[PDB]
Amino acid sequence: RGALLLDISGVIVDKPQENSLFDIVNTIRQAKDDRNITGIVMDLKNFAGGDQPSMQYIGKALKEFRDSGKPVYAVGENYSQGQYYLASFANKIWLSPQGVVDLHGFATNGLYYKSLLDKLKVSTHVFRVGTYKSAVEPFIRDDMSPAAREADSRWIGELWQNYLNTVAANRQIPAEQVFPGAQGLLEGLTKTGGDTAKYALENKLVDALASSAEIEKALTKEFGWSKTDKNYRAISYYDYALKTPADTGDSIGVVFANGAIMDGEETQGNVGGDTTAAQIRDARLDPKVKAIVLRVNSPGGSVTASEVIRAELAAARAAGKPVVVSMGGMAASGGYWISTPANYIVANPSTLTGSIGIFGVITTVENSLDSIGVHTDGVSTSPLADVSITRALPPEAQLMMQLSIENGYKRFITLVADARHSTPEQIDKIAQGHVWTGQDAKANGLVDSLGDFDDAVAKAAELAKVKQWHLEY
Amino acid sequence: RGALLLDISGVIVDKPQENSLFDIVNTIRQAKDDRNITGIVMDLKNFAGGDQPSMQYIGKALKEFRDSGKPVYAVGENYSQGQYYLASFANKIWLSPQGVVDLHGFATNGLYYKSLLDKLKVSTHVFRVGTYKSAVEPFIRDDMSPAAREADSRWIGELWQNYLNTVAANRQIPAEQVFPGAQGLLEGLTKTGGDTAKYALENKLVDALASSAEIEKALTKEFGWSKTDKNYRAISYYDYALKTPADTGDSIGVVFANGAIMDGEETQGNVGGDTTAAQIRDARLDPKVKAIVLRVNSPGGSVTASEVIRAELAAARAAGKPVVVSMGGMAASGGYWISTPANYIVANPSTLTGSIGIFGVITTVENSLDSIGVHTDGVSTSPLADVSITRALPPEAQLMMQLSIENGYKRFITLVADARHSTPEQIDKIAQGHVWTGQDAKANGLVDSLGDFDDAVAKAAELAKVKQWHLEY
Amino acid sequence: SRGALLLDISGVIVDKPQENSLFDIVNTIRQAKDDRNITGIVMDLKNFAGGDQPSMQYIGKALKEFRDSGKPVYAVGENYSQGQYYLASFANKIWLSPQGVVDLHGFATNGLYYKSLLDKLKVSTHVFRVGTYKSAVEPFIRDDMSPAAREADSRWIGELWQNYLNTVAANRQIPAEQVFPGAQGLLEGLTKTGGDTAKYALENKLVDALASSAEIEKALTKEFGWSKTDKNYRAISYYDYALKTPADTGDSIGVVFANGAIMDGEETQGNVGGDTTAAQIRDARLDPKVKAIVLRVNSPGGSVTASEVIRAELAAARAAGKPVVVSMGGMAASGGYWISTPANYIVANPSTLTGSIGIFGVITTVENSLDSIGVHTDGVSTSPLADVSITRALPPEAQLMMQLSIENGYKRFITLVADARHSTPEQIDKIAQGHVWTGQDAKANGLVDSLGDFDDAVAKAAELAKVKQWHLEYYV
Amino acid sequence: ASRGALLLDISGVIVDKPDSQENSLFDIVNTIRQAKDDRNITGIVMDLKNFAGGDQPSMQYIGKALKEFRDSGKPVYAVGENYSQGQYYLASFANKIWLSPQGVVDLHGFATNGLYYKSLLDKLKVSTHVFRVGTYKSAVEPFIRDDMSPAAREADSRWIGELWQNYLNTVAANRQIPAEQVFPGAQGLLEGLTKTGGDTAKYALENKLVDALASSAEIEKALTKEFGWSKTDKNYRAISYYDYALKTPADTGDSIGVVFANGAIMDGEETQGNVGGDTTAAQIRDARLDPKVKAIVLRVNSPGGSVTASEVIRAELAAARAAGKPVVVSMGGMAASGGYWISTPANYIVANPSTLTGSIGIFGVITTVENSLDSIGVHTDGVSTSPLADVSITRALPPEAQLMMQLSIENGYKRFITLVADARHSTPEQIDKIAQGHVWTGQDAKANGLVDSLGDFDDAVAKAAELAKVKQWHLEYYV
Repeated sequence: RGALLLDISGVIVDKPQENSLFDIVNTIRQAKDDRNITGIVMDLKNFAGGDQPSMQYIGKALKEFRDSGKPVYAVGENYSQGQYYLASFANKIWLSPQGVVDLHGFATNGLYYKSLLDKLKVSTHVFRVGTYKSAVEPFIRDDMSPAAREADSRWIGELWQNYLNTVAANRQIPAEQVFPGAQGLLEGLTKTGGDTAKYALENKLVDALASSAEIEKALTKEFGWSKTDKNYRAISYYDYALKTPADTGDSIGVVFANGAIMDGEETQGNVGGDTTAAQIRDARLDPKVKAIVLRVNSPGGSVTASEVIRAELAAARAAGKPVVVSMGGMAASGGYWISTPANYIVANPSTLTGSIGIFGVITTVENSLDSIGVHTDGVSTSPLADVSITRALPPEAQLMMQLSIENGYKRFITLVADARHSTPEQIDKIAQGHVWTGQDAKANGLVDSLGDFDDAVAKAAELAKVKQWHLEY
Repeated sequence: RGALLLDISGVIVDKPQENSLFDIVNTIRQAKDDRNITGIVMDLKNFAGGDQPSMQYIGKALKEFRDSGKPVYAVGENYSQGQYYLASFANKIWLSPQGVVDLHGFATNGLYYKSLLDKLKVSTHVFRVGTYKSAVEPFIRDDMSPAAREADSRWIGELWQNYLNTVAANRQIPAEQVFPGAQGLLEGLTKTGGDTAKYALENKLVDALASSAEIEKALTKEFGWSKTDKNYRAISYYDYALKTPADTGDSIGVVFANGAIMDGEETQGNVGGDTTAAQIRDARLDPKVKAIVLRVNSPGGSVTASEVIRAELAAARAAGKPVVVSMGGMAASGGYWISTPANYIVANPSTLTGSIGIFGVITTVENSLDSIGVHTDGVSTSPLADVSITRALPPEAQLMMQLSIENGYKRFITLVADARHSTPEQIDKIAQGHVWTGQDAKANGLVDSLGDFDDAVAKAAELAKVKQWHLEY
Repeated sequence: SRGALLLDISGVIVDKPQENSLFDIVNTIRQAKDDRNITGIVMDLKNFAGGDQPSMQYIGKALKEFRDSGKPVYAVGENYSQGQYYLASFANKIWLSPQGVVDLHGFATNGLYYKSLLDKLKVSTHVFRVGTYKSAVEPFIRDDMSPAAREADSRWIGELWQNYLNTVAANRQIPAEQVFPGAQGLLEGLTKTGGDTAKYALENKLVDALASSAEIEKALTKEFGWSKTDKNYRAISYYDYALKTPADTGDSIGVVFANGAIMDGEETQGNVGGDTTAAQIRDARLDPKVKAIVLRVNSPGGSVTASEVIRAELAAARAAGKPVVVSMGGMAASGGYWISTPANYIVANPSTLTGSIGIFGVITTVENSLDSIGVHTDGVSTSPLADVSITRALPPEAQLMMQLSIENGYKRFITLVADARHSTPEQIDKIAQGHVWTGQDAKANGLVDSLGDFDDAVAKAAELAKVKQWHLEYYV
Repeated sequence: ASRGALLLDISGVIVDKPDSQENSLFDIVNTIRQAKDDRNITGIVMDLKNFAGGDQPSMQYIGKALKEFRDSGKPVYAVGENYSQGQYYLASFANKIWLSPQGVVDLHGFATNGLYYKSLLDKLKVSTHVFRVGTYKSAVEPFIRDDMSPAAREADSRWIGELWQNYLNTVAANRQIPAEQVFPGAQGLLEGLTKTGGDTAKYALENKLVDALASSAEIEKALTKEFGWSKTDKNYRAISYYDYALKTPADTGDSIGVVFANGAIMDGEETQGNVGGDTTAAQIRDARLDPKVKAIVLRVNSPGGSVTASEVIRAELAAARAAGKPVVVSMGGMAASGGYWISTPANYIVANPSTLTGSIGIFGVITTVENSLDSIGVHTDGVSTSPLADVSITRALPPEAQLMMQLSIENGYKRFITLVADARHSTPEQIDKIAQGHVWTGQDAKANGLVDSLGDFDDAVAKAAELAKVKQWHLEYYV
């Protein structure tokens, strides 16, 4: 008596343009066992993307829906790379007959400013431990270090490979048939008069080529026709009431770490150090919550906010509440730090994690100002009080910042050593600010298992018991 | 009883300071057969203009009203070139004794930036098919191309000519007496000591000089005087109750393509593919709607958005509903595209149409940033992925856009040749970007007849049957 | 009830609307004059930003009429700006702080001149003008003022300053050169006191007594007595003091304000709208009740077309048999004189700034500024007259049309003034050429009928008709 | 149970008067005093993580309440991950300070930092005019030097040296360790941290800056042992300062009026977060005329401002004194220049040893841009009845007008040192030897007669009551 129409608009996120990963996944799953829904339509024309892990996860639920025997259809005029990824999960893909399958690969590109700085006479002070902690490089050079390019080439090549393999599996062709490279996609388009849909069909990226309204045909064939709507029977994700789970009364707390780790209360699309700790603390203190899932998708951020979060989490574990980390997309640097006290860590193969390293920057403009004839002066009871963007950074402060940074790396490899049943010398080998795919992190001991949020929740329940429901924060 | 006061303020647009072309026409027409209305008075002081075809279509309703032997008067301190066109349609034109009828001709003005972009070190990539697709020119030249100036002179000459011929006819004086050229007008104004008013009266642009108050007297003699309003007997267009036509059970549905063609939905004062497609779809499916008139005033836009709109309109035709295009100011590039599936296209001779061609522009600033000491680095899994505003556009990427354009052309000239009972080689001979007046377009087979909305509507009712009303979208 | 009227004017004085009604202050003072419960005036000008000299003199007239009835008028302040003191000087008695200043320093005009900047930016500047004294144009075309412009500006400014000094000298009853002795004298006089400005003021009679804000509070309570309720000497502020609503006769004189620069549309900002004002003029034209019109002008000018629009209605009212009297206050120059043309009678303050019979237009273009950064314009036209844009060179054809337009406007202007003033275009020319005139010169050369103020306009307006009036102010 | 800790989870800055984030110095001190005698408050916990500082005199005043609190046998605990310098000052008054196992107590000293731009103005062709009396009236140097003068350096060194030394001696006393172990200078700190491998918490704990190292969860276990557990609130039994009903005092009908001069002194009515001559004057005025008001305390925290606003206020205060109501000034933070001027008329001036005051001196600055304009080809012209009227930013400042300002500065300087000399039983010639714009700590002020005694608000209120009579309450003119 309907299709579920996944006309997703905007983007996939962990916690709200913005769509909840879990709501999609849960909605699909509900639809699977819903007698009123007979199949799924993907309309991805206002879908800007998501991270690879999260889109894999929707890939999974889509596949479960397929296996119960209700069909899943993919229909657009064109497909963006991000869009095609999600659409490769359908039984049948329709693309328009002049439309495109836009596959190009991944690129990582960042701006560097040493020259501008020097030109502007800025004084730049870098404090760091990590050969591969490369977010610092924009201040100190014109380009990437060989080190940085090794680390990046590795994870880029890997995520892209995963893309290709996941799409290959899904379309039952070999990977370089999905994307043979620029030289081949170009030859292949040449044997096709530059027909992009025609290449897309002879190489099996796509199933049939069809107008919007002769698609409207095949769709009313399948799911029927409504006259109340004058369009094939169906209902949008945005409309379909995702039913509210039964209260067991005995739950698993789900805490989010979405975005960058800042110091205050939560503002923006950022992790507020103090907010998260409060949520974790609420979990620990509530006798109904029996285990915690820290769901992490964070580039990293403030060290001290990281430690505030970690220490609440440790507390929960020490109070005999098990802690399991679901990394989705990124759990890096401070994102790993916060993950460190977990009983178990699980990552997607395409998750970016690691980047166990540390850094601070300090810029001052004393020469900048000098050159246009501005100057500072004052009286200080200590050089340590003369630390402001308009004053040279004093040596005394330089030396203890270095020292503080060093201590920080130590604290970091030490937490990881203790948490991962390892030694500091061993952690140092897989640290140095090096970023790792989920897969690399599993190989080197940083993460316990490859999987997704389902695996995280299952393991949480395992470490206690029974018949659970989820308290989201 | 009273006068109709056409105190138009703002602009004339197809569909909403803004005033509905159609509401004006039909109000005049209603007032023609209203015993209560005894003449029209046009006061165009706050009116900033409309395009030539629209104001001509207002002219038409004025002539009809006039022909019922009710009088039409234009009063004012001065007339701008736009204001004067419209008033020239009146039986009698009052000009203030030191006022001016400001005829100066038509021009076209654009900025060109090749040298600026070169100085700023901007890399500019132009992808095109069409010698006469000139809007791309500001990025790659300092003046206009030979080509451009021929296409642009053709239509501009024609339109101005159409202006003069309309005004001459309306004033019963030769076109060269309405506008003698810069030199003649100097001569004529010299003979007058710079009394532009006396020039207007002696060359018959105008029928009487008089102040606001003397004008009052003569309009109150003509329409009587309202003890109650303390002014001559008259109602304002804005307060005049335009009857809402009766509901027969047979409709011609009017859909408006007004503005630039965008991918989203109805935005700003643009056209949204999806909204317009949906309107067309509503009409196509509603059994009351017997034919469709796509009203078009569009410079063009997004190819894909054009296609979403074409398909629907072609769907409607296939389903038995006659489709008629009313071109009303502009219908060019995407404006033509969306018109293509029509059974019948009618244009004003003054419409601007055609411009069958295609272009994309990319600018990258890699050298721009380089000279200020700012640089970019990354890793990519394919040169195809490495495409953004701060990086050099990879050859591989260039080749792919070239093709995508060389091939949207093919798409374009194929549509036109199918809809106009012609061939690809033939259409090329008159496409290649070149914009055409409605009259050149009729002459080369792009447009079926020269007329206006009336004529459009007429053809629609004829290609079905009977006793219509209009449904608007 | 029983106490001072407290003139704690905060802000500017203006014809219309921080903003205060000229007419409201005067009429209020006037009512305080015959109000038995008001026994005096106290002026507290500390938050007073100023008014045009004619206005403050008008206010002064009303303060004198008040003094003359036997009620005292006192001025109090820590200091007096030049503006404040002018009004303060009309008091019986002026109290100043023991360390305060009377800040008298003269009048000055000052403007920016850009010729070189425009040259350096490669801007093209096109000035069309008839009037050797029409100086608004000079910024675009000199790096300084012209000798001519300087003569006109010197005459009027030297004159208004003289008038300031004579009013105040008379108000204080000491010679003008004692009111302000020039800078050398001021410096010398002030050195003698060791730089005490308050003692300079007391000794040179600009001020009557020295006092702190509390001893002043003592002196005023000893005069108006004390209000156990308001915890102050008995008074009521201008802002709280209730203005009796004039009764209506049934025979009004309409009052219309042309206050500000003259623009084309509806009234906006604090500016005149051609159409708005004319509508009001037309409105009184057709109210049977309204028997004459005073046009109250305070305007540097504006759009020529909008001036005409106001002038034509004004003329129409007159042809309708209503007399029209212009009342100039501060300025009524250029457009603002033009709108005065059709009156049976024009009255100015001696310090009014009027005249400026002249005309101009200015066109800047940037084709060379843009050529230098590598921008250009190009296109097609059915006639050079259609290529007139900020970004394009001004075409010779348009250039000629403009020169003819401005000459034609000048002849328009000097011709309306000829017919209105009983003179000839060649006579008017001799006293036009864009020259600004004090009300005083406007009087000697014919542009104005008499020297006076709003009272005189209104009285004349009633004189050309009948008996007993009241005002309809078209503060619409 | 229903007994708990007071939580001084202060957020923002401490100010004399909150100005519609800002907490009232007086509400804080008064709540702690109430809490002291409240059987329902069993201790205090300072959580000072979102506390942004307050001036030294004001924060000491809070310390004194804190101490009275402690001296009645209730504990006072300070907790946090870190301590900024301003936070540690207050933290230090606690019986016991917790810090996170890797946190920092961030001590670094006091510094003054200003911009000097004589070279910019010369580049930009600007014309600077400086009119002054006072060698140490230094706020004028940025326009004319590219660095501070030796005079300015001597003066600012004397006072910043002094206030820091006070920071140290207070915090030292509070902790019971020598002053040079609260902060052994930068070398000392570097040496300490080298020993410690860069561990800021070990350094703090070993040198006794702090008592325990703990995470928040641990600190909580501790505070709930000490105050009990609210099963109700799910936390250690406590109430936040922001929720504690500060009782309003029983009304007498014999009152001491409190007037706040808080901020820079401007000529209008009260604007911004500034003092307006007229509003303060008027509040002084009500107090003069209320028979209920028996004395006035002027609470001053001001670097100064407008000469003529200052005088307006001074005059009203004089009036109050002379009408028979004593005037006592409590300076807290600054009361300098105009801040001193307005204080002059008082019976008694009390100041914190760390108050900044003095700065008897005077200055005006005129900058003109006629040559800046001239060089982008912009110019000014006009006509004038006298060069005195020819004074704006785009014109050269005429010699005549210069002579007049120079004369005006010289005069207002005499007015100043005379005001002071009459007020403080001295002479102009004597006051000159300690004016010349020289700013002075409350302590140096005492030494030279500008101030009657070192102390705080309590000491001003007391002195005011003592200048008339009896039992009393305060009217605070606020809003």
